[PDB]
Amino acid sequence: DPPATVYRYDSRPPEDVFQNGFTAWGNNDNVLEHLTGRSSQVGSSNSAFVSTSSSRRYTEVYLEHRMQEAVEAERAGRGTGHFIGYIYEVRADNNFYGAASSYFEYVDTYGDNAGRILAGALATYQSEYLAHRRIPPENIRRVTRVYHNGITGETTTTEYSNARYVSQQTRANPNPYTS
Ligand SMILES: CN(C)CC(=O)Nc1ccc2[nH]c(=O)c3ccccc3c2c1
Repeated sequence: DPPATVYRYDSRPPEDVFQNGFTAWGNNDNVLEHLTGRSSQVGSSNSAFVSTSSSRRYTEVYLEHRMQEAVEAERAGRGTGHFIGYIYEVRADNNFYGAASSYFEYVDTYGDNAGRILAGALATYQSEYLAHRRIPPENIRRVTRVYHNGITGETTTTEYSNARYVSQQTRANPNPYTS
């Protein structure tokens, strides 16, 4: 039963995301390259997928890693220590494809003699959903803004809804992504 709702941590604020949605980095729709990172590398940032998770908690884990990175950067003199991260709640539709399922389909076709995802990561990927090319702003319901002052340790959480959100009865695609 594919999720009707997924979540995405992003550093981009709602003035950007609620107007533009999320857009992928390039036109490379190779699922294995997205999941392993080949299509996310500097000099190689061309994936056609926008990642989301059906687990809000997992997006909070992502946010909290980035928060700690900002705290550590300030301690080292490479940042202000003022971190802002955002968790977006997104309506999934047939343009959203399960990562684990898409991986298994990729392997069934091309094998794994070379590119192989470890079991621990693949288990996380059961909750990862890949939106092809973009997530329109009409799919984005609301945002949670998390501010953290690295120097004082103080945090706030604030909520805003997206006026452009369009309600529809959709859920993620039940099938793997195929190129
Ligand atoms: C590290 N950058 C080159 C790429 C990047 O920032 N990716 C990115 C950026 C934001 C992301 N946000 C998520 O919620 C998420 C959830 C599951 C898997 C990945 C993500 C996610 C990934």
